[PDB]
Amino acid sequence: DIPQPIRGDKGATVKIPRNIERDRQNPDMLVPPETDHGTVSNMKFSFSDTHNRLEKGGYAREVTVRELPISENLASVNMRLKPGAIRELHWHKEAEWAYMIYGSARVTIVDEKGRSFIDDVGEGDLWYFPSGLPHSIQALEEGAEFLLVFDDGSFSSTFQLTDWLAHTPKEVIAANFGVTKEEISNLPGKEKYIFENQLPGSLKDDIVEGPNGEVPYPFTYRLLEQEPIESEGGKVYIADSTNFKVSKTIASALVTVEPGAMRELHWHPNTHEWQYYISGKARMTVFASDGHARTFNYQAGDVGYVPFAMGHYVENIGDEPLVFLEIFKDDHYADVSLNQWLAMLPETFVQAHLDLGKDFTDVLSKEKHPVVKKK
Amino acid sequence: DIPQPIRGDKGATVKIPRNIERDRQNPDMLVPPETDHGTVSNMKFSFSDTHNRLEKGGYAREVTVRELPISENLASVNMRLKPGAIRELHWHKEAEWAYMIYGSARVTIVDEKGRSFIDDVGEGDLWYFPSGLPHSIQALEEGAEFLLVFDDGSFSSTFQLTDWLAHTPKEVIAANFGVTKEEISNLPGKEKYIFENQLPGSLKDDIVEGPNGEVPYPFTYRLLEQEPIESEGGKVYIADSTNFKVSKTIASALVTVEPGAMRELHWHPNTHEWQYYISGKARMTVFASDGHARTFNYQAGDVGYVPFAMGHYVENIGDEPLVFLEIFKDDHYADVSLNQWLAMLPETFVQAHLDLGKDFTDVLSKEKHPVVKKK
Amino acid sequence: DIPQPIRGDKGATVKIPRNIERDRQNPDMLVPPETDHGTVSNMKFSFSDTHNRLEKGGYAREVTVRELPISENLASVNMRLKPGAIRELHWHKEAEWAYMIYGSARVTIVDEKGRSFIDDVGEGDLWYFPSGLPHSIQALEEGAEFLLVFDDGSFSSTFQLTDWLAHTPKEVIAANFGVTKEEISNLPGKEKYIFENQLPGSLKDDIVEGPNGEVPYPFTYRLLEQEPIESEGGKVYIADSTNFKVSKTIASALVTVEPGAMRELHWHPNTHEWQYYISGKARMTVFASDGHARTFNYQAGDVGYVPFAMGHYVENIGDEPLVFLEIFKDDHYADVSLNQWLAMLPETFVQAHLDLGKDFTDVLSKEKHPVVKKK
Amino acid sequence: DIPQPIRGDKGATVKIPRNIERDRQNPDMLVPPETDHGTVSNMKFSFSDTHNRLEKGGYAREVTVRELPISENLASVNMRLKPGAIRELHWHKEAEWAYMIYGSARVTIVDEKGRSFIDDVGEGDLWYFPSGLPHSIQALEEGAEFLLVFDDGSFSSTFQLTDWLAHTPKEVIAANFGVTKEEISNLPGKEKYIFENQLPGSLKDDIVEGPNGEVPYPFTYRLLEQEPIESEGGKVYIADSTNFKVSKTIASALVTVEPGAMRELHWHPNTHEWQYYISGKARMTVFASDGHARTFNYQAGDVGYVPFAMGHYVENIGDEPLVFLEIFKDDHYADVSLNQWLAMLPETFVQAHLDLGKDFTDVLSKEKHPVVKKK
Amino acid sequence: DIPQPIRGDKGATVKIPRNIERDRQNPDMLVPPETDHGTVSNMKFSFSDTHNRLEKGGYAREVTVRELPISENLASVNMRLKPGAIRELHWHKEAEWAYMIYGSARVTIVDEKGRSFIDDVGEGDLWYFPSGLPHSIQALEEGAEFLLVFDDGSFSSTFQLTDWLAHTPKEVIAANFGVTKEEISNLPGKEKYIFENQLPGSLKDDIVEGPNGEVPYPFTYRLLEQEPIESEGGKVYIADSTNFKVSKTIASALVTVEPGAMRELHWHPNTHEWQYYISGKARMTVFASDGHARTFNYQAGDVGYVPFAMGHYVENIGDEPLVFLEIFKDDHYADVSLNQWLAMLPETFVQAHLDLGKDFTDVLSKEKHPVVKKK
Ligand SMILES: [Cl-]
Ligand SMILES: [Cl-]
Ligand SMILES: [Cl-]
Ligand SMILES: [Cl-]
Ligand SMILES: [Cl-]
Ligand SMILES: [Mn+2]
Ligand SMILES: [Mn+2]
Ligand SMILES: [Mn+2]
Ligand SMILES: [Mn+2]
Ligand SMILES: [Mn+2]
Ligand SMILES: [Mn+2]
Ligand SMILES: [Mn+2]
Ligand SMILES: [Mn+2]
Ligand SMILES: [Mn+2]
Ligand SMILES: [Mn+2]
Repeated sequence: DIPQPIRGDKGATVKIPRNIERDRQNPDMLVPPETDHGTVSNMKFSFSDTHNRLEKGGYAREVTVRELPISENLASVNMRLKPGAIRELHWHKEAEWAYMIYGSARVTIVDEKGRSFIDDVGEGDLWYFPSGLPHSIQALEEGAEFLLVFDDGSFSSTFQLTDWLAHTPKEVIAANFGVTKEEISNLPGKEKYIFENQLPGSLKDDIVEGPNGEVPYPFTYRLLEQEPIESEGGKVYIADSTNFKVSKTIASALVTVEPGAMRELHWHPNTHEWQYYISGKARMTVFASDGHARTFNYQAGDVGYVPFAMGHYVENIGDEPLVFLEIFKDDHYADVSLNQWLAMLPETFVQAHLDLGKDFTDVLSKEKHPVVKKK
Repeated sequence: DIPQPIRGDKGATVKIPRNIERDRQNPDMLVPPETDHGTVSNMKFSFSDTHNRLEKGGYAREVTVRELPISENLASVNMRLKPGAIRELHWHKEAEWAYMIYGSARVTIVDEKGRSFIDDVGEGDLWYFPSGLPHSIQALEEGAEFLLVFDDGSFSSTFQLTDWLAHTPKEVIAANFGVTKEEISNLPGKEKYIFENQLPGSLKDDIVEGPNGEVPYPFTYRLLEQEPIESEGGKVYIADSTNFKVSKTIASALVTVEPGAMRELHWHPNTHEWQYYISGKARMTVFASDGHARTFNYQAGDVGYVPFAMGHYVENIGDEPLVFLEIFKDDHYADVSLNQWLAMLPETFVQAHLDLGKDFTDVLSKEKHPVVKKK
Repeated sequence: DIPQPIRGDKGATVKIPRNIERDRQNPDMLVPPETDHGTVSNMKFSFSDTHNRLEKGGYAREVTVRELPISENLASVNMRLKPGAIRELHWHKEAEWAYMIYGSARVTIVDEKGRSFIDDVGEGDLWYFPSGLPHSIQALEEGAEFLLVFDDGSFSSTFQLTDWLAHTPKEVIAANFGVTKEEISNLPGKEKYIFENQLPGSLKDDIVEGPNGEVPYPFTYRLLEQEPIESEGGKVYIADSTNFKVSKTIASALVTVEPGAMRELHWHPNTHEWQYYISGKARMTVFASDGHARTFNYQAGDVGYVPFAMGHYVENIGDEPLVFLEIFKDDHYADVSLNQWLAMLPETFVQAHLDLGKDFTDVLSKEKHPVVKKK
Repeated sequence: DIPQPIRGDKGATVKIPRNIERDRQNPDMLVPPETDHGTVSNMKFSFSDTHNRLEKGGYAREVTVRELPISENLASVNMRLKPGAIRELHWHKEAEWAYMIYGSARVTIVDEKGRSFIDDVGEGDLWYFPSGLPHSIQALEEGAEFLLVFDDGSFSSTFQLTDWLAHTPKEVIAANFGVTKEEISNLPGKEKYIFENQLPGSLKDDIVEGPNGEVPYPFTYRLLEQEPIESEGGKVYIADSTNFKVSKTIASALVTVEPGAMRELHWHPNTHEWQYYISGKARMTVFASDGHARTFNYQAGDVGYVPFAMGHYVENIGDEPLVFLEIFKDDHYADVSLNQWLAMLPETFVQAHLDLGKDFTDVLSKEKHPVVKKK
Repeated sequence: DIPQPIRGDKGATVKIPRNIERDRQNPDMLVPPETDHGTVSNMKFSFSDTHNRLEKGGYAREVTVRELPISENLASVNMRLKPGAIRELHWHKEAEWAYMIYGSARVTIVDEKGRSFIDDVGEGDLWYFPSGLPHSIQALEEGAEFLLVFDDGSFSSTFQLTDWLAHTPKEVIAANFGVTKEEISNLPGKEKYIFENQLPGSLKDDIVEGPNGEVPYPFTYRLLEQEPIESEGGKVYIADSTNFKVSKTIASALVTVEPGAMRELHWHPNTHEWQYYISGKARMTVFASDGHARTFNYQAGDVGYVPFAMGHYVENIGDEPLVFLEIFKDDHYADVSLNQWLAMLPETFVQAHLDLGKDFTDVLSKEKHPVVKKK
């Protein structure tokens, strides 16, 4: 049907030409809760509203501070590789965190002591590459599609192996390696970035031994192999520097919310939250203090954000599971639950605040249930 | 059908959950021209992706620098009023320009010499209110829906008459007017902002005479009553400070592009362009120098932007007329046409640049045709 | 009498209308030391020159970067609560440090693991609440008046429990707790902030047990129960992260200077100093390098500041004890004493600098005496 | 010989490896005047210390805010073209001012009304291109070497005709001009920037007539054909918006100072001065207030700067004429002469300031002599 | 001879007056590698292009962000002291690192616990003074010349002992020490900064004992007494916080490159590199990503810079050893070698990137050789 911005005796029909498909995606923005108030920055952006860079072997598109200006500290790329296709050997200033949504890939990294790590990553697995350490990605037989998160919102360029070489004098490259200019005459004249290639062999045949030893901590993590926090309406899997040891600047949670359930009312006492919606449909109200609150809708492909310590919840508003990531630029994950907070205070003190009685304080739980199901 | 980000042997199918409706709206973003290159800021945002403020009497939603960070100098509100409904008497730091898309409204303004101007505005008419001059809007019998543009991208609050009074000591208000506190006890305790009211009478019965004379220049302009620049594929109506005399800080063009036509390749030598798409479907490539270019799609409800002097065109990609506004924070409208530029140079000099011959330079026109039709 | 800005043959009588009471408070500003020189930022502001927010149950007033722009990293609130009155359950981005000047209060805090801490605080006691951890204050039978310091100078709003709830959809609150909308219909429609309430019972009856254990470190500290550094002219009590373990971002000293005594010539090698004058009258010269120095006067109710590493002293210029706080945004307190510095160098090297002899270097002490008494 | 940083009993021999050739170029920096004092920003940079971009047809090198950070508002390019060589048709945000040091060139410009201007420029002639108006340069039979000044210090890229076309979809270019894609298949795939070409014919055969009329004001100026201000030690030729009418944002003076002469003590009351040293050797002291002053040396190829209203002089310290440009981002040239200032005051008032008598005030001149010769 | 900016069929002779001596110093800037491309900030500045502050006892000159704006985090002073001459007792906000290029000096430092450290430093030795800790330098019988590096690029003033005292009221100084105003009447009226003095006695006779114990870590380091990393073409000596324990904010390497050798292709994965060229002649290309690269020349007296993670090499282009320092604002030194990186990957994966075969991958070394010699 044709939604209208009308809530009781407020609002009016739209009389100008309009985008009905977007209005249908944003029911809580066309018709917000009457409890929303005040100016709040935009906290929502879709990867579908970005330019897609197409290459022989896949694609990449990005959501940065140039698209979502509230997110100054975190930026993201949605990258797709065809079977065997390679994301060229490269490095950058930013640390990189990744979640494998579809397929599988082989990654390489070499550290500043010349120690190498090569591993395969499947659906639900993570990687984290510390700032400036060079790495590559190669999709295996299914291809691969993954979300990358960088710990600077201004992320724009990366340093590519073949770009460096194409911009270094040939006589210097030749001197660097002890070869003649003729022996390196076939070097590419420009970057590859993403390129097609044959499927690699078995992981065990790729492992490179060297004089400098094994890396002290792995750069990949099997998130979905861990035991989640399970509550009535869903599951939360947390990876931060306490369990995924190398992941110093990114803390993460994968949240699944069943139909009829919600990520409970909470905030993060440490830093801003950046969100990616893998599947399903949500709404979230962000409470910004001083009587300011604004509700946003999200679905698969959307990036969201919750500035440091703002109150929020994430409600599944669809008939399928809602699956999303909560990402923090910090060495740990932390939340304060509204329910648990109030449960741990004297009941008459809580009653004095809320103008409610024992029938309310009796429902509070001292145990944290990150995802709750509607009764 | 199901679009895919594939262009020849580049790109791949989407393997993750996705937003198919948005992908269908953005065909030149999911599959950009092969001529696009490099990092370019986002130049596109939809009013449908904003929170709608609903009141008794209408609604308002906004696109500001908090949504579209490239647009630091210009922000916009889409406001709707029901019949008789009033946008409360108010003022702000920003100058305000307006285009009436639907219906009609009565406006009031009083200047710094105490001179008043009251007028009715219909579809295709403009207003402009200089910074800090207080004004109101009241929809007539059809109601009204209009686009407001403010000459600061950070636009967020306005000063409302009843809010000022509600935050002034009652004894001061009473002293200001020579009345008792009892005589003003019924003042509202909070702002109205938008409120329902009876239809006003005839314009002529509202005109207020005073000791200070007539305003020197009218604050409204009948844009669509002017003679447009007519070219093969469409029409352009320009209002800037040379014709709409009070409009010192906003220059504007309403452009109509027939199906199969395009706003020609051009740039603006004076300042940034802010766009609103009233109806139809477009694509535009923004050329940013140094080999950077990015293509965007637009449709009804979208805001666009073209930073100062960047090369661009606007192509109708639908079967209905494309109608949009070009807005500039300047005292005049100016463009340089690629066609006219090259037509006014020696033909062999142009040939030396383009590696093309007389058969090309023969097609160039010394006359500017802002909108061209495909052959 | 009537002070005049005259120092020997410099200065002149004031010939315009003037503020004689303020001139009397600022004798070293109306008539500075002849050793002052150059442009130095303002380092002084009075709480009496701020707006006082009055509520049922007390008041609060603040000195922020909007009042004292040199203090970009630290801001402060002077808050007063009547007996039993409650500062509403709330949180904020900033860490909070506090000094109880008058009376006593009960505080609550619940951490990110759901562990609670409830304690009573009396005169001379501190609290510290880490960023984002929710807390409350309730005055006991004497009421309470305390100084709060926040580790951001831009401090302006806090997140209040009842404000969050008033801006969350009722259906979401009901879903969050497993109750009906009817059971929460009496929730307040706006924040309380400060509110009157009955005196609480004994502390031991308020302690809440829970499944998550005791907090690892207490959030309160009995500063005046510690052994001070005692020197001839006064006492210094230091609390930083080395003794008050949770106090990671605020280091503090309470200094008492007897009449005729002075906080010695020193600087802080770690960070800026923020000052609050609890009682008495002072002057301080701030030495800013490159021959710049400016003298300021302070008395009860004043905030002062000393930018990172600037040389200074604090002289009691009255007949009662001078009592003030030195606050640092750091994990430790550190000072370098001019006396001790020179005492620890070879005497002829010091003599070569100062153009003075053994009779001077003989007075230097290798032991640090933070507060010295005039002979 | 080997200069040393020694001035009387101050300074010492250099004991580390050093750059003797640069020390010889900077005698007043290795051994400054004893009257210099305090921290002053760098006001000097050489084009020889910049990367030279070499192309088929010439070269270009630049001094921007990235080289000389004091100069935030003005940047410069030294460009050289071989005979017939073309600086490709282009535009940019910045206004452009130029001085032809060597040879001659033909310029084209087309304005926003489609009016064209084509002219030849020889040694000592200027051009000025308003922001965003497209233009080209083509060297004639001698080739050409010129200094360009842009009215933004951040100047980095320009919009090139063939770059725009190479980044526009071929179907759009074809639609724009009413030609087929096949007819434009030979368009260059990348920019030309600077390219070789045959010498053009006579100027009169290039003039393009059109329907839109003559430009109202010429874009070139014959500076050295004007009557200079002639004083005892040299000559000054001024071009600003009062005589070179289009030159709205750049005011300029070409100064020649004979051996033994100096540009007198003066300042500019309007804005910052940017300098280019065409030939000879200079020193200048910049007086920055508050007892700060620093002396710099300049020679051919150097850029200098004098921030707004700072006191200065320019002394010829060589045996050939010193020739330099003074450039201002303003609509006029203005200076205050120290001599003329004091000459226009009562002599006893001047004597009271300087502690000198009639024998000094008797030498002052009420007439301004910008360049004075040593007696 | 007379160099010209000509590379094959690109470039042209210089036709304007020019700086031939600087052009001869910058052969790779007048004629860059054809592989250079795009806008890159200036990464080079000479101490010879700075004002030299001359005093009785020596000199000091500086390169700060005001000279080299890319270097926002690090600034440097070249200071020279005559025999016995003293750099006055002082402190500052910035941490200070030093390298003794010529001669020897005695340093003093007293920490925040009143512990003193006095030591002699010779050629090749370092010091590091933590922020705000007061210190002095006194040259011994050879005099001294050293490079100081400060961990803020805005470095401008320091706090001097005698300046502090000259700007403190005499009555306060007298009260601080328990002396009369008459006993301190001979204090200097202004700073000394650098001053002549008799040679000190033996180090052992200067050591000051005190009640507070020995400093836990020494403030000097004998860099050239350590075992260097020795490779075919040179030597690298590293001092960071892992070996020079107090040096928390500065990591450093002294690199020696024999004629015909080069510091290999590498980057730093942690932070920006600041360079000082002690002796010899170099070129370096900085690779900035996205196809941007620019080559710079350096010789004795030059400061260089390499922004975080940019690719680079340093080639000796002279007939003597090239000796330079690499400085980082970090707690450790780290590099990634291009050679070692590729050696630690599967050979066919490397071949797939570079379009080269086994004859290339066979030359790669798993061991890092920071300095390589040409074959
Ligand atoms: Cl990437
Ligand atoms: Cl409005
Ligand atoms: Cl508060
Ligand atoms: Cl150019
Ligand atoms: Cl120094
Ligand atoms: Mn990466
Ligand atoms: Mn969350
Ligand atoms: Mn308005
Ligand atoms: Mn346009
Ligand atoms: Mn608080
Ligand atoms: Mn202090
Ligand atoms: Mn140009
Ligand atoms: Mn001048
Ligand atoms: Mn120092
Ligand atoms: Mn390096």
